[PDB]
Amino acid sequence: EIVLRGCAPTPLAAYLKALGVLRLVCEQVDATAKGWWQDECFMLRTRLDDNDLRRFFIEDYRPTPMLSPWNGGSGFYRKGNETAWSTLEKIITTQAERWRPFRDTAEVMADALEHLKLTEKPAELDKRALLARLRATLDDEFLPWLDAAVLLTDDKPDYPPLLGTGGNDGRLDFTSNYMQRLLEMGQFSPGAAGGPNSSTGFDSGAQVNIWDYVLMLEGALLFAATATRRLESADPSALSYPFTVRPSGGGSGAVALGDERPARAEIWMPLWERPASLPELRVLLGEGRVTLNGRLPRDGLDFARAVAKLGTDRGVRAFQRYAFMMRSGKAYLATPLNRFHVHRNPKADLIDQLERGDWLRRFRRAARSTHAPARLQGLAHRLDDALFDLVRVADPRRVQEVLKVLGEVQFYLALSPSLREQVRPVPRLDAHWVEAARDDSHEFRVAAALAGLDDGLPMGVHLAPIDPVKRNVWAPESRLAVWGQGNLSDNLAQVLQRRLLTASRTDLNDKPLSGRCPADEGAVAAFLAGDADERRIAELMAGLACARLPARLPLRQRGASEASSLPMIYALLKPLFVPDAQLREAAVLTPDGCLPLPPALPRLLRAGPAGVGRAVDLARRRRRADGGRLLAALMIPVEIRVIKGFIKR
Repeated sequence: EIVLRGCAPTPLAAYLKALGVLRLVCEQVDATAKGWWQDECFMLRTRLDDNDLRRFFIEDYRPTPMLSPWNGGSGFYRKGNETAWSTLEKIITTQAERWRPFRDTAEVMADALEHLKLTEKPAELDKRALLARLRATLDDEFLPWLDAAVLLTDDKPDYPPLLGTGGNDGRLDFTSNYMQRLLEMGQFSPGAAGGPNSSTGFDSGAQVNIWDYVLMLEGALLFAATATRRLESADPSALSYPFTVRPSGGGSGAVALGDERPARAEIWMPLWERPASLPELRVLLGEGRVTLNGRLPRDGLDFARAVAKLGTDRGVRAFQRYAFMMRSGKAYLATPLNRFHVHRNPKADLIDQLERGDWLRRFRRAARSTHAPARLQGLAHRLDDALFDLVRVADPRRVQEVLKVLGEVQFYLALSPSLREQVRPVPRLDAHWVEAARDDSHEFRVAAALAGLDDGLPMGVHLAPIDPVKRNVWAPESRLAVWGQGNLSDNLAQVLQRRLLTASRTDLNDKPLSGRCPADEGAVAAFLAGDADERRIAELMAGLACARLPARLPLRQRGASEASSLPMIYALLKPLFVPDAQLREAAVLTPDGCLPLPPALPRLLRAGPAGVGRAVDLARRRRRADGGRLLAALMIPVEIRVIKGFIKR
């Protein structure tokens, strides 16, 4: 038994790579070999060893002739570029035994395309005709790629999501890249080329592990021809692979609603407990029958509920959920998702407001109405998914998802008078939706700066019973919970004192006060000027401290507060507080070696205008070597350029 530790169940590329390895090993001589998940890895049972497997792939492995005239992938297309032609010519000018299938397939597809007699490209009806001809002229080893990439249908074509627009993205195809990688030996992987989700420091010329890509495309072929329509209702309607439903952003976290709304599809990949041979996997991945029962599982939540019911059969231990998300652009990425569960939740109480006047029920009751096309039913399904996700995970982006689906529903209903008649006027909801919903004002930036501390300890350990190890759970004990109520300055002062005490007891000389969702000089000025809303800042900070912090929300900022109303005393005192690392980076004359804030300074600041004068005298004396709001402002995290600006002044 071989452990393919280069493969973990994620990303989707790795799962497909495992399937491709198993498929190739089985098909080519080792038919009854078996392949199952274990140890965060794929397991293979075969009479190949590691060395036999490597020799197989290096010296004998015939790749599947992935060539697609149904898109720009046969090697013969009007719109294209030179490298692809050079590649295809080199492959056609082969006579190697390993390349024979590619030559035959390319010749056949060229002949079919010529038989189309095109100007530049064929149309949808012509696409179906071309697919039929290719099916009638290809051979056994090619047809799995045809079945995976494209469909033959009664009324209109539709493109399976796993391979984009039919093995194609935009106006170009995966087959040319596949060929180029082979000779060296779009939508492919977020682990290599994902949207901004992790710490920075990477660059490449659109590079990918070539074996990963090849084996991924090889494994994608196990998704078979039984991707039929849901014979439901009475007009042309849903087509999909097995295990396919649209995605919901429960547990997504490092994802934005601008990508959820256009999400192409969601696919649930089974994981299983014992070695499984290829034909059983073909049955499993061909049927994947989660499509039934008149209120169809259009989206992921119904799939999850079926899993909970064991409606998705046992033997499959788990499903790895993947969402094809549009990364605010022209491309879709197969984003993996981590797992959360239905349980008690304070933000879930928000949903009760939607139950006022029974609105939600009425809306749901209206959704089936077929005079509203499948769109209304799909929106109702999406709303149910978003609400269940809100119950599962208390996160501002889930609240935003619910609000966005509600807005889309409202727009759709506004376009339909008959539907407008069927639901009574909406009940009043409470302001807590908004406060949990998106915020990004000066209040929000100050709150996120205060909440987004990253010296190990999150701000939660002060505002709530929290510990850094479990940031969205009933966590272990980090005992700094000294927060309070009402106006924000006193509670921030208490947090500063407790952080200084914790630093002294840990003996952290550099105060743990660095934050990485910072405010700005304008936000700090608005706070200091006496005009910003303190209470909303406090509530937003408490909310933001609740969970594992996401990559970042869509930031949409606002202008600074300044009209001859921004003091210098803040600049005089700030260098005494800033994390020493940062300060040392900062020009300030003050020492570099780290420091627990000069002993008496916070108390003097809290002692009022006379106390502020004493604090200024003390700061002057140390640098040679009104209060409360000023202290709270001094706590706010901001970046080094502001400190440089201060020093210049």
